[PDB]
Amino acid sequence: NKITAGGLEFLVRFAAPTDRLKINDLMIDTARWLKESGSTQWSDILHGFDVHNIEQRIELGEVALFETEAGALAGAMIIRKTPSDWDTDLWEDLAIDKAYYLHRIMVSRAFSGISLSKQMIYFAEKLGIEMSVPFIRLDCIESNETLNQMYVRYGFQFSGKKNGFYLYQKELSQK
Repeated sequence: NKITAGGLEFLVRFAAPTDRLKINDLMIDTARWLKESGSTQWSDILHGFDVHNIEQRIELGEVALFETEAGALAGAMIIRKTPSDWDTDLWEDLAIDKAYYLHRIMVSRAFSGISLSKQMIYFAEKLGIEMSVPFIRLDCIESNETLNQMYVRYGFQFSGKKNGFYLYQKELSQK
């Protein structure tokens, strides 16, 4: 599992193969919405949404789904449990550390503005702790002020810059 956001309860589970078509609809709808919102960042044009490899994301346990009790999909999160080729290039000699890389947060507009993303990332933190992984990592386009502010507010440490991105990591305590 349970997470709470905005005083509301959600259930978290890893995606299964039968979730594919719904995730695929969610990524299509999120891409359309980003375009229409006029908030077009070159980083979204670079990264896209992982429609082409969704089956392997599901197989590897890299998709987390956040649902209401009635079964509405409130959010989905894409991670990488090992660095992608981009993560490895971006992070340079830090790429050899074990870390999870958060690639995409998707939140339903019905559930936007309750900081559901904070709890989605917290779930990744908990997973990394369970698995003895020392860091959660992500990158952010240098020009998105509000998103950069958000990551800092959520406790990520600024760790450098490359290719027009700022790099952030959160150390995960085994204490």
